[PDB]
Amino acid sequence: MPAYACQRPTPLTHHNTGLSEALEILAEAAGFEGSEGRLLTFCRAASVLKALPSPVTTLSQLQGLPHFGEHSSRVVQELLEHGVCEEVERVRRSERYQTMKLFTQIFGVGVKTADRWYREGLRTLDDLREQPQKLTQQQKAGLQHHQDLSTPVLRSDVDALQQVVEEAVGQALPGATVTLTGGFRRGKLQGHDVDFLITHPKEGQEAGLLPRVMCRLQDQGLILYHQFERSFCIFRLPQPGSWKAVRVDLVVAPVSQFPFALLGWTGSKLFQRELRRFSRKEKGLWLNSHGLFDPEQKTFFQAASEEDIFRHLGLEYLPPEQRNA
DNA sequence: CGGCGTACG
DNA sequence: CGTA
DNA sequence: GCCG
Ligand SMILES: [Br-]
Ligand SMILES: [Br-]
Ligand SMILES: [Cl-]
Ligand SMILES: [Cl-]
Ligand SMILES: [K+]
Repeated sequence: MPAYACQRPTPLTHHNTGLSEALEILAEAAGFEGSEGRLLTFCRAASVLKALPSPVTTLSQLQGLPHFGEHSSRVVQELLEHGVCEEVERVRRSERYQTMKLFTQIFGVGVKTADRWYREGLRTLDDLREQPQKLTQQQKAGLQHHQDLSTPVLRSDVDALQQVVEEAVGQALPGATVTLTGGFRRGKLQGHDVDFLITHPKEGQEAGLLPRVMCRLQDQGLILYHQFERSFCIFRLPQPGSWKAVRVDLVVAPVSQFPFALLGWTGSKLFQRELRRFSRKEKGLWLNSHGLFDPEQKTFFQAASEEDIFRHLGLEYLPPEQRNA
Protein backbone atom coordinates (compact mmCIF):
# COMPACT_ATOMS: atom_id res chain seq x y z
CA MET A 1 0.00 0.00 0.00
CA PRO A 2 1.70 3.22 -1.16
CA ALA A 3 1.95 6.14 1.19
CA TYR A 4 0.30 8.91 -0.89
CA ALA A 5 -3.37 8.82 -1.87
CA CYS A 6 -2.49 9.79 -5.46
CA GLN A 7 -0.58 6.50 -5.79
CA ARG A 8 -3.57 4.25 -5.20
CA PRO A 9 -7.04 3.91 -6.70
CA THR A 10 -9.72 5.10 -4.30
CA PRO A 11 -13.30 4.34 -5.34
CA LEU A 12 -16.35 6.22 -4.19
CA THR A 13 -17.82 3.23 -2.33
CA HIS A 14 -15.67 0.67 -0.57
CA HIS A 15 -15.39 -2.04 2.06
CA ASN A 16 -14.50 -0.17 5.26
CA THR A 17 -17.15 2.54 5.42
CA GLY A 18 -17.78 2.51 9.17
CA LEU A 19 -14.09 2.55 10.05
CA SER A 20 -13.31 5.39 7.65
CA GLU A 21 -16.26 7.45 8.94
CA ALA A 22 -15.00 7.17 12.52
CA LEU A 23 -11.51 8.31 11.61
CA GLU A 24 -12.95 11.22 9.66
CA ILE A 25 -14.86 12.36 12.78
CA LEU A 26 -11.51 12.60 14.55
CA ALA A 27 -10.00 14.40 11.56
CA GLU A 28 -12.83 16.93 11.55
CA ALA A 29 -12.47 17.51 15.28
CA ALA A 30 -8.73 18.05 14.90
CA GLY A 31 -9.44 20.73 12.31
CA PHE A 32 -11.90 22.45 14.64
CA GLU A 33 -9.07 22.75 17.16
CA GLY A 34 -6.53 24.00 14.59
CA SER A 35 -4.47 20.77 14.56
CA GLU A 36 -3.98 20.47 10.81
CA GLY A 37 -1.29 17.80 11.10
CA ARG A 38 -3.56 15.47 13.08
CA LEU A 39 -6.40 16.25 10.65
CA LEU A 40 -4.18 15.14 7.78
CA THR A 41 -3.08 11.91 9.47
CA PHE A 42 -6.65 10.88 10.35
CA CYS A 43 -7.82 11.78 6.82
CA ARG A 44 -4.96 9.83 5.27
CA ALA A 45 -5.62 6.81 7.51
CA ALA A 46 -9.30 6.91 6.57
CA SER A 47 -8.38 7.10 2.88
CA VAL A 48 -6.07 4.07 3.20
CA LEU A 49 -9.06 2.06 4.38
CA LYS A 50 -11.12 3.32 1.43
CA ALA A 51 -8.44 1.93 -0.90
CA LEU A 52 -8.36 -1.57 0.60
CA PRO A 53 -9.79 -4.45 -1.45
CA SER A 54 -11.84 -5.99 1.40
CA PRO A 55 -13.00 -5.28 4.97
CA VAL A 56 -10.61 -5.00 7.87
CA THR A 57 -11.71 -7.61 10.44
CA THR A 58 -8.59 -8.03 12.58
CA LEU A 59 -6.04 -5.60 13.95
CA SER A 60 -3.22 -7.56 12.32
CA GLN A 61 -4.49 -6.36 8.95
CA LEU A 62 -3.35 -2.84 9.86
CA GLN A 63 0.28 -3.87 10.25
CA GLY A 64 2.36 -2.19 7.62
CA LEU A 65 -0.42 0.09 6.40
CA PRO A 66 0.81 3.69 6.09
CA HIS A 67 -0.66 6.30 8.44
CA PHE A 68 -1.77 3.72 11.01
CA GLY A 69 0.04 4.13 14.27
CA GLU A 70 -0.95 3.77 17.89
CA HIS A 71 -3.91 6.16 17.85
CA SER A 72 -5.62 5.24 14.57
CA SER A 73 -5.05 1.54 15.28
CA ARG A 74 -6.69 1.83 18.71
CA VAL A 75 -9.73 3.49 17.13
CA VAL A 76 -10.10 0.61 14.68
CA GLN A 77 -9.45 -1.95 17.42
CA GLU A 78 -12.26 -0.56 19.57
CA LEU A 79 -14.67 -0.50 16.63
CA LEU A 80 -13.77 -4.10 15.78
CA GLU A 81 -14.11 -5.33 19.36
CA HIS A 82 -17.13 -3.29 20.60
CA GLY A 83 -18.81 -1.67 17.57
CA VAL A 84 -18.08 1.80 18.93
CA CYS A 85 -15.05 3.90 19.87
CA GLU A 86 -15.42 5.87 23.08
CA GLU A 87 -13.24 8.75 21.84
CA VAL A 88 -15.31 9.11 18.67
CA GLU A 89 -18.60 9.04 20.61
CA ARG A 90 -17.30 11.61 23.10
CA VAL A 91 -16.49 13.89 20.16
CA ARG A 92 -19.86 13.29 18.46
CA ARG A 93 -21.87 14.31 21.52
CA SER A 94 -19.69 17.26 22.58
CA GLU A 95 -21.16 20.74 22.40
CA ARG A 96 -17.93 22.01 20.84
CA TYR A 97 -17.98 19.51 17.96
CA GLN A 98 -21.70 19.88 17.28
CA THR A 99 -21.60 23.68 17.22
CA MET A 100 -18.38 23.96 15.23
CA LYS A 101 -19.79 21.51 12.70
CA LEU A 102 -23.06 23.45 12.45
CA PHE A 103 -21.35 26.83 12.08
CA THR A 104 -18.72 25.74 9.55
CA GLN A 105 -21.51 24.33 7.37
CA ILE A 106 -22.58 27.92 6.74
CA PHE A 107 -21.34 29.39 3.46
CA GLY A 108 -18.98 32.20 4.46
CA VAL A 109 -18.04 30.67 7.83
CA GLY A 110 -14.71 28.94 8.41
CA VAL A 111 -13.14 27.43 11.52
CA LYS A 112 -11.74 30.76 12.72
CA THR A 113 -15.10 32.52 12.52
CA ALA A 114 -16.99 29.58 14.02
CA ASP A 115 -14.51 29.34 16.89
CA ARG A 116 -14.88 33.06 17.59
CA TRP A 117 -18.69 32.77 17.75
CA TYR A 118 -18.37 29.69 19.95
CA ARG A 119 -16.13 31.54 22.40
CA GLU A 120 -18.69 34.38 22.38
CA GLY A 121 -21.31 31.89 23.62
CA LEU A 122 -23.24 31.36 20.39
CA ARG A 123 -24.54 27.85 19.74
CA THR A 124 -27.44 27.79 17.21
CA LEU A 125 -28.36 29.24 13.84
CA ASP A 126 -31.08 31.31 15.52
CA ASP A 127 -28.39 32.73 17.83
CA LEU A 128 -26.68 34.04 14.69
CA ARG A 129 -29.89 35.33 13.13
CA GLU A 130 -30.59 37.40 16.26
CA GLN A 131 -27.19 39.15 15.85
CA PRO A 132 -27.11 40.03 12.14
CA GLN A 133 -24.73 42.91 12.83
CA LYS A 134 -22.14 40.17 13.27
CA LEU A 135 -22.53 38.78 9.73
CA THR A 136 -20.98 39.52 6.39
CA GLN A 137 -23.30 39.68 3.41
CA GLN A 138 -21.88 36.32 2.32
CA GLN A 139 -22.64 34.78 5.72
CA LYS A 140 -26.12 36.29 5.64
CA ALA A 141 -26.78 34.47 2.37
CA GLY A 142 -25.28 31.25 3.69
CA LEU A 143 -27.47 31.46 6.80
CA GLN A 144 -30.69 32.26 4.89
CA HIS A 145 -30.07 29.41 2.46
CA HIS A 146 -28.61 26.93 4.96
CA GLN A 147 -31.60 24.56 4.97
CA ASP A 148 -31.66 24.14 1.18
CA LEU A 149 -27.88 23.93 1.05
CA SER A 150 -27.98 21.09 3.61
CA THR A 151 -29.95 18.86 1.23
CA PRO A 152 -28.05 17.01 -1.50
CA VAL A 153 -28.53 17.71 -5.18
CA LEU A 154 -28.95 14.77 -7.58
CA ARG A 155 -27.07 14.13 -10.81
CA SER A 156 -30.28 14.74 -12.79
CA ASP A 157 -30.42 18.22 -11.28
CA VAL A 158 -26.78 18.78 -12.30
CA ASP A 159 -27.50 17.90 -15.92
CA ALA A 160 -30.41 20.34 -16.20
CA LEU A 161 -28.24 23.02 -14.59
CA GLN A 162 -25.35 22.36 -16.98
CA GLN A 163 -27.68 23.04 -19.91
CA VAL A 164 -28.68 26.39 -18.41
CA VAL A 165 -25.03 27.31 -17.83
CA GLU A 166 -24.09 26.26 -21.37
CA GLU A 167 -26.71 28.57 -22.88
CA ALA A 168 -25.39 31.57 -20.94
CA VAL A 169 -21.79 30.63 -21.77
CA GLY A 170 -22.58 30.30 -25.48
CA GLN A 171 -24.02 33.81 -25.55
CA ALA A 172 -21.11 35.16 -23.54
CA LEU A 173 -18.63 33.57 -25.97
CA PRO A 174 -19.69 31.30 -28.83
CA GLY A 175 -17.60 28.15 -28.90
CA ALA A 176 -16.85 28.17 -25.19
CA THR A 177 -17.42 24.86 -23.43
CA VAL A 178 -18.62 23.73 -20.03
CA THR A 179 -17.17 20.66 -18.31
CA LEU A 180 -18.60 19.09 -15.17
CA THR A 181 -15.91 18.66 -12.49
CA GLY A 182 -15.86 18.06 -8.74
CA GLY A 183 -17.60 15.21 -6.99
CA PHE A 184 -20.05 14.50 -9.78
CA ARG A 185 -17.19 13.92 -12.21
CA ARG A 186 -15.82 11.42 -9.63
CA GLY A 187 -19.09 9.48 -9.94
CA LYS A 188 -21.22 10.82 -7.09
CA LEU A 189 -24.93 10.33 -7.60
CA GLN A 190 -25.74 12.96 -4.94
CA GLY A 191 -23.71 15.88 -3.70
CA HIS A 192 -23.74 19.28 -2.03
CA ASP A 193 -22.12 21.44 -4.64
CA VAL A 194 -21.71 21.50 -8.38
CA ASP A 195 -18.50 22.51 -10.14
CA PHE A 196 -18.14 23.62 -13.77
CA LEU A 197 -14.96 24.42 -15.71
CA ILE A 198 -15.28 26.76 -18.71
CA THR A 199 -12.76 27.25 -21.52
CA HIS A 200 -12.56 28.12 -25.21
CA PRO A 201 -10.54 26.29 -27.90
CA LYS A 202 -8.80 29.53 -29.03
CA GLU A 203 -6.14 30.49 -26.48
CA GLY A 204 -6.85 33.93 -25.09
CA GLN A 205 -10.50 34.15 -26.10
CA GLU A 206 -11.46 33.23 -22.52
CA ALA A 207 -10.04 36.47 -21.11
CA GLY A 208 -12.82 38.43 -19.45
CA LEU A 209 -15.31 35.58 -19.84
CA LEU A 210 -16.48 34.91 -16.31
CA PRO A 211 -18.03 38.37 -15.70
CA ARG A 212 -19.93 38.05 -18.97
CA VAL A 213 -21.24 34.65 -17.93
CA MET A 214 -22.26 35.82 -14.46
CA CYS A 215 -24.07 38.88 -15.80
CA ARG A 216 -26.13 36.67 -18.11
CA LEU A 217 -26.99 34.14 -15.40
CA GLN A 218 -27.97 37.02 -13.11
CA ASP A 219 -30.18 38.45 -15.87
CA GLN A 220 -31.86 35.04 -16.24
CA GLY A 221 -32.78 35.17 -12.53
CA LEU A 222 -30.69 32.14 -11.64
CA ILE A 223 -28.29 33.72 -9.16
CA LEU A 224 -29.41 33.91 -5.55
CA TYR A 225 -25.97 35.00 -4.36
CA HIS A 226 -22.65 35.90 -5.92
CA GLN A 227 -19.73 38.19 -5.09
CA PHE A 228 -12.06 37.19 -12.07
CA GLU A 229 -11.67 33.45 -12.90
CA ARG A 230 -13.52 31.68 -10.02
CA SER A 231 -17.09 32.33 -8.87
CA PHE A 232 -18.57 30.71 -5.73
CA CYS A 233 -22.32 31.12 -6.03
CA ILE A 234 -25.74 30.09 -4.83
CA PHE A 235 -27.99 29.20 -7.76
CA ARG A 236 -31.74 28.78 -8.06
CA LEU A 237 -32.40 25.17 -9.19
CA PRO A 238 -35.82 24.02 -10.48
CA GLN A 239 -37.81 21.69 -8.24
CA PRO A 240 -41.26 20.19 -8.85
CA GLY A 241 -43.56 23.21 -8.51
CA SER A 242 -40.92 25.35 -6.85
CA TRP A 243 -37.11 25.57 -6.61
CA LYS A 244 -34.22 25.24 -4.20
CA ALA A 245 -30.87 26.91 -3.56
CA VAL A 246 -27.74 25.03 -4.68
CA ARG A 247 -24.04 25.80 -4.35
CA VAL A 248 -22.38 26.17 -7.76
CA ASP A 249 -18.76 27.00 -8.55
CA LEU A 250 -17.80 28.35 -11.98
CA VAL A 251 -14.18 28.48 -13.09
CA VAL A 252 -12.58 29.75 -16.30
CA ALA A 253 -9.23 28.50 -17.57
CA PRO A 254 -7.29 29.08 -20.78
CA VAL A 255 -7.25 25.98 -22.92
CA SER A 256 -3.46 25.67 -22.48
CA GLN A 257 -4.11 25.13 -18.75
CA PHE A 258 -7.25 23.03 -19.08
CA PRO A 259 -5.63 19.69 -18.08
CA PHE A 260 -4.31 21.28 -14.87
CA ALA A 261 -7.62 22.98 -14.13
CA LEU A 262 -9.60 19.79 -14.74
CA LEU A 263 -7.19 17.80 -12.57
CA GLY A 264 -7.49 20.49 -9.91
CA TRP A 265 -11.24 20.97 -9.78
CA THR A 266 -12.00 17.25 -10.04
CA GLY A 267 -10.59 16.68 -6.54
CA SER A 268 -11.14 15.10 -4.10
CA LYS A 269 -9.80 17.72 -1.71
CA LEU A 270 -7.52 15.16 -0.04
CA PHE A 271 -6.52 13.73 -3.42
CA GLN A 272 -5.41 17.22 -4.51
CA ARG A 273 -3.41 17.88 -1.35
CA GLU A 274 -1.74 14.46 -1.62
CA LEU A 275 -0.99 14.91 -5.33
CA ARG A 276 0.58 18.33 -4.84
CA ARG A 277 2.53 17.07 -1.82
CA PHE A 278 3.78 14.11 -3.86
CA SER A 279 4.75 16.35 -6.77
CA ARG A 280 6.84 18.70 -4.61
CA LYS A 281 8.30 16.27 -2.07
CA GLU A 282 8.91 13.23 -4.31
CA LYS A 283 9.43 14.80 -7.74
CA GLY A 284 10.64 18.34 -6.98
CA LEU A 285 7.87 19.86 -9.12
CA TRP A 286 5.34 22.50 -8.05
CA LEU A 287 1.72 21.74 -9.04
CA ASN A 288 -1.36 23.95 -9.05
CA SER A 289 -4.48 24.28 -11.20
CA HIS A 290 -2.59 26.40 -13.76
CA GLY A 291 0.46 24.25 -14.38
CA LEU A 292 3.41 22.19 -13.19
CA PHE A 293 6.68 24.04 -12.59
CA ASP A 294 10.24 22.73 -12.52
CA PRO A 295 12.04 25.20 -10.21
CA GLU A 296 15.49 24.06 -11.28
CA GLN A 297 14.94 24.55 -15.04
CA LYS A 298 12.42 27.33 -14.35
CA THR A 299 10.10 25.74 -16.93
CA PHE A 300 6.45 24.69 -17.12
CA PHE A 301 5.32 21.30 -18.38
CA GLN A 302 2.93 21.71 -21.32
CA ALA A 303 0.37 19.01 -20.64
CA ALA A 304 -2.17 18.04 -23.27
CA SER A 305 -4.27 15.79 -20.99
CA GLU A 306 -4.62 14.59 -17.42
CA GLU A 307 -2.92 11.41 -18.62
CA ASP A 308 0.09 13.57 -19.55
CA ILE A 309 0.28 14.98 -16.05
CA PHE A 310 0.15 11.60 -14.33
CA ARG A 311 2.86 10.30 -16.68
CA HIS A 312 5.08 13.31 -16.03
CA LEU A 313 4.78 12.73 -12.26
CA GLY A 314 5.57 9.03 -12.66
CA LEU A 315 2.13 7.97 -11.42
CA GLU A 316 -0.20 5.38 -12.84
CA TYR A 317 -3.24 7.10 -14.35
CA LEU A 318 -6.31 7.31 -12.12
CA PRO A 319 -9.65 8.03 -13.76
CA PRO A 320 -11.75 10.55 -11.81
CA GLU A 321 -13.84 7.84 -10.16
CA GLN A 322 -10.66 6.46 -8.52
CA ARG A 323 -9.76 9.87 -7.02
CA ASN A 324 -12.23 9.65 -4.13
CA ALA A 325 -9.54 9.90 -1.47
C1' DC B 1 12.87 16.97 14.76
C1' DG B 2 10.16 19.55 10.43
C1' DG B 3 6.49 19.06 7.54
C1' DC B 4 1.80 18.81 6.54
C1' DG B 5 -1.87 22.14 -1.18
C1' DT B 6 -1.57 26.06 -3.33
C1' DA B 7 -3.99 28.72 -5.19
C1' DC B 8 -8.01 32.84 -6.02
C1' DG B 9 -12.16 36.28 -4.09
C1' DC C 1 -11.02 36.54 6.53
C1' DG C 2 -13.54 33.55 2.98
C1' DT C 3 -13.74 29.85 -1.24
C1' DA C 4 -11.96 25.25 -3.72
C1' DG D 1 -0.64 11.82 14.23
C1' DC D 2 2.25 10.03 11.58
C1' DC D 3 6.32 9.85 8.06
C1' DG D 4 10.89 10.16 6.75
BR1 LIG E 1 -7.64 16.76 -20.05
BR1 LIG F 1 -4.80 26.21 -7.54
CL1 LIG G 1 -1.35 19.10 14.61
CL1 LIG H 1 5.22 15.96 3.53
K1 LIG I 1 -18.25 27.07 5.42
